[PDB]
Amino acid sequence: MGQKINPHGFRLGITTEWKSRWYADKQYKDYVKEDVAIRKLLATGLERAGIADVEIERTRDRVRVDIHTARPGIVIGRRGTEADRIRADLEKLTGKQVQLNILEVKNPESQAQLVAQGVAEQLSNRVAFRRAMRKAIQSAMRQPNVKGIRVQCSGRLGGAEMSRSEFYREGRVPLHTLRADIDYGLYEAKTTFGRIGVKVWIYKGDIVGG
Amino acid sequence: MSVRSALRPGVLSPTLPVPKSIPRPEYAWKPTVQEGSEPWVQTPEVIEKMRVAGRIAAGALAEAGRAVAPGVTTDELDRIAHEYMIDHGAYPSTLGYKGFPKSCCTSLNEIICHGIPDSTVIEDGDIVNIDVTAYIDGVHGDTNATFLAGDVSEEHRLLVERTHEATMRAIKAVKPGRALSVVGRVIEAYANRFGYNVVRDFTGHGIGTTFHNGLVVLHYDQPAVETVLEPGMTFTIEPMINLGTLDYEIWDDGWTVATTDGKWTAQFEHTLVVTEDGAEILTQL
Amino acid sequence: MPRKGPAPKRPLVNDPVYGSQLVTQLVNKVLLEGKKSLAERIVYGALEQAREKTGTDPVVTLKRALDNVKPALEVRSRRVGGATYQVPVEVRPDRSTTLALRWLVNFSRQRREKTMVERLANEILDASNGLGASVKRREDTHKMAEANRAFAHYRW
Amino acid sequence: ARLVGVDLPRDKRMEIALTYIYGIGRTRSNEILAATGIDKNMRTKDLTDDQVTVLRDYIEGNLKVEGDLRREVQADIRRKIEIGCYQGLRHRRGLPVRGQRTKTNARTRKGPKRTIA
Amino acid sequence: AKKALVHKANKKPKFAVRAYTRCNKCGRPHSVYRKFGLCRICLREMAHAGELPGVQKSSW
Amino acid sequence: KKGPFVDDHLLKKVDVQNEKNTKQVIKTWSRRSTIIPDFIGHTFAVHDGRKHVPVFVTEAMVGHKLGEFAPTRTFKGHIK
RNA sequence: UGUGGAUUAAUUCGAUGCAACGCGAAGAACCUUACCUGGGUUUGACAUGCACAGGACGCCGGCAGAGAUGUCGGUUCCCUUGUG
RNA sequence: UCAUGUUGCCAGCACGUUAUGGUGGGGACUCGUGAGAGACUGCCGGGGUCAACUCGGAGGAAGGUGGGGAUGACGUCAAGUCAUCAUGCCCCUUAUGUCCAGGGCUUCACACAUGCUACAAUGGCCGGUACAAAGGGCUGCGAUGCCGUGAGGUGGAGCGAAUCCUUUCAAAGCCGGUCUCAGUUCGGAUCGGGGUCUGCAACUCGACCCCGUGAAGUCGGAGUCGCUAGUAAUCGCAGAUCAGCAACGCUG
Repeated sequence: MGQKINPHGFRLGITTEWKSRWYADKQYKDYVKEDVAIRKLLATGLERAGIADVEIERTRDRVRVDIHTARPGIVIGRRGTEADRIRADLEKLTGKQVQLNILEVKNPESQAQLVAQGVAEQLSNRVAFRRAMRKAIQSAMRQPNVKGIRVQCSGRLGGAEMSRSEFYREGRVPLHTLRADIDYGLYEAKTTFGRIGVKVWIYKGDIVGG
Repeated sequence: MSVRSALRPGVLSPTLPVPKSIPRPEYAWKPTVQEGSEPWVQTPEVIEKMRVAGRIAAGALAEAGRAVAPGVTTDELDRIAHEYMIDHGAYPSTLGYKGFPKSCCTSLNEIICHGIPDSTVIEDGDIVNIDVTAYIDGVHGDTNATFLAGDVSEEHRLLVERTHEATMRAIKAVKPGRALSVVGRVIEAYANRFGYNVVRDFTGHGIGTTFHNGLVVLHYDQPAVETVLEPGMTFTIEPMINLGTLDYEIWDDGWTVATTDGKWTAQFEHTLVVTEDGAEILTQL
Repeated sequence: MPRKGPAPKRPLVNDPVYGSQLVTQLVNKVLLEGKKSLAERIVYGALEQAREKTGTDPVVTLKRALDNVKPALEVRSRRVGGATYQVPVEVRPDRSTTLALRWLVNFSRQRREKTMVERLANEILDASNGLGASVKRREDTHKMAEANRAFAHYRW
Repeated sequence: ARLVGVDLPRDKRMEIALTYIYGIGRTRSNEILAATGIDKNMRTKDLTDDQVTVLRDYIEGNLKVEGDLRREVQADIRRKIEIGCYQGLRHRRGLPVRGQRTKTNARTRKGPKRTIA
Repeated sequence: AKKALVHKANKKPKFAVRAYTRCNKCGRPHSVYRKFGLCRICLREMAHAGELPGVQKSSW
Repeated sequence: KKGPFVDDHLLKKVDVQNEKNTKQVIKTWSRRSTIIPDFIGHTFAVHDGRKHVPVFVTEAMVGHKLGEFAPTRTFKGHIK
């Protein structure tokens, strides 16, 4: 299709920041493998609860893992029952002492990935795609200081054999404009008939941030 | 003398173009016309057109043979024969026939038949079969003859001459009311006297408005064939006599063949039409 | 940038050794694409060789040769009504100078002397006197542009 | 002049006369002319018969020359065929021996590009 | 990129020359580098995500 | 050309073969040298992959290696 | 060099103007292999869950064997009494 | 422009005395990059609706979006990717599973595409002159020295590195001599010996080295492509996948 460069893949050195930050001399590949393993470990159980972000920073080789979730209580249930179990699992898997950091997103669903998560869960919930959309789309804009949205979906929508697509735009969302701060979120629901990909572009504003 | 080494499919030159003056198969036209084949029934008109085409093919074969000298490439023979037969208003039926990129077919020593002219040169002591075909007004005329290039030794001379006697012995054995296979039987008989062998695959083919009408004339004793001759069939007798066995090595040039035993072979093709009392050669000068 | 007006051109400096724009344009045209200093040396030695074989200033000799090669009418390749009708057009001084020098270089590299220094010197001489390939091509192009005057009033 | 059997042309330098030979090439021309004492710049016309004899003896004694290069190259070629080696099989099929391109290129071996139907 | 082939390349070889890359994340063995040890199709997708601390767009 | 191949399993097999002065068709998987002259007289059934095609070892057999002494590249490429 | 056509056990697969053919392939003696020939494993090379024996497995070596694989040589549990 | 002197440059200074900033010191200058300034028709004149816009001049390094990049709205062609990956569905579950042996994947009688080499004297051979930057480098640069025709062998300094290796970084170019417009000192094929290294092993199935190879091709037919300035074009260097290289490739 149209060569839409990833807004986070295009303004990663202009407006948005990297999820991970550290320095490594002749140590890059193993750090990448550790990041991939940790992100794979926190993939399904966290997304079922409504996880939003996963940052992995590196202190003096001990630990720095932050997970930003959209609902407290599931990631951290009874004190030590859930958070400590997954912390110990990370300590066993990764050859480091893991002081896992879990923080809660201050608002309801307002991230492009979060909106995609909700949309895909609704589509898997047998609800009217349209409803799901509009509903979750209304539940998308949110983002207090919100200015624009672009909700896209593709794949076997509603379980049909045709890989149909939908596009919805709201307000200013200049993708080309570099002072855009457009958050990108892609999530694929695994329906009984196949898979449905969901794209969310969230244009916060025209701020340069420089 | 020193035995010639095994041949290799040298650089094939370009194709010899053909004025549309002389027509071409329906492939040229819309593929859904399927106007080829034609009434293969051999009417006397087509008989006279066949006489003309065969005379042209024999003349081009003679030009190629007279061009044969030690040091003269088979490509030169093909060029001279093609010039002669185009000047006579004939189409090379072998040019592009199932993928044959030359106007004439040059077999050299071990090559069975339908050899591809290329940068391979003819030298002293060699034996070269030249195959020339002509097409006009919907007729096909094919004939090949083997010639002794240079002062050839006794054995290869015997080989070529024996192929030639098997040739006109199969030709003369053609009589009305006779079965087809006797032709092949006669060839095998002449092969049995000198201990020579005849390939059972590249054998005689019926010729007419189409180059290969499907009438295959086997050049060995085949009692299971009851094909009886009646006057009017134009068909090629091309008895194939080798110095070795019946297994052979198709040249890497496919069309061009060769004998596995690297032993030389010869071929003579004459197209015959059955008269009221025998055979008549329409590809003769 | 055609279709929008006249195209700006790179300015040309004069030769350091000689000091003439025609000399430098000849240098850049004899310039085999990739080397200039060696091409400059070759055109130099050619101009001195023309100097002793003429006894005059090489810049003036090159001017005389260019005048003896400069065209006046050019023929384009416009297709009019499916038929090749040649429309002669008056040549601007820069275009005529470029055509003359291009012809001079093309027929210089054609000559069969030991070096293209000698070949270019001989081409310069044969264009100055009026007995070279460039001069005869200048004659032929004018002859052909005059032979087709019936199509000359199209004014394109 | 006179040599092993490869002509030395009238307007070729001594190394240049040598370079034509199968036995001697430009680099071997320089090597031989340095070992024997003949200039790489002097012509065949300026050559001396005593120098001819000395040069011929040196090349036939210390260098693989026309005959030596033949008895090397072709004998070891047929040697690698007679051992069944696929270097020999590259030789047989008219292929470059080191297994480099035979699919379309390698015309000096198989023979120039052609055309089939 | 069969899981058997992935384990095969991950298993010890009996010769020092059998070792090759066979990018583990996806399974593509060809076009795998040393500085990252991944394939191109996964490299682009990881890089556009911003999770890599330092890679960005080049523009000079 | 520091060191050619030794055919370690084939080396032991050939040593056992010729130490007893018995000639046997060794179904030799090894295909990476015939550099060692002691192989003469041993019918190396070279495992070209399809079968074990016999190859004989000669004196001038050295200098090139064991593999396609029996060819593995069955090729006709033209009509066959 | 790659692609098409043809052999082949494979000449791996797809891509077939734009948008295939100095391509995925920024790298085929084993490997790459996806193909074939042949020899081994068969809950399997790889795993997960239920057991059931269990204190062994598993390792360091030898041998046969193309090698897979198999033979055993020697170590033989760490929990804490439920058994893991 | 400010800052900035180390590993870097070295005028203003000394010490090298050969090995060059190389060294002590030197911020002065790039350099090195942190910040900033500086093209915005900034000023003026001219048409134009008194408007855009346009032209021209001037200040300006940049002039009329400075330049080079980085910008893919809506959608477009079931193009391509179940062999990147998951994926709905079907099939085997004892095989299409599965490890290994060997081969092929490099095979070729060809068609096409793309490139290097040429087809020369602008150049070939031989020798000397001076300039690049980016780099890349820990089991990698790996030098000096040497055996070496030359691979290659040692060999490890300085080297996780503006320091040391890549040369105190080139080639083309400059010069001198030859060659004398030719199957050529073109041009490299082509293969042979022997080795040389990596590699368990280089026949398919690496490359290189000493030698030799001297073909076609004498600048390309129809027809065709690219290129608006650092552009066409030439030459050289480096980086990646690379233990060995098919790379004449790709990225610069």
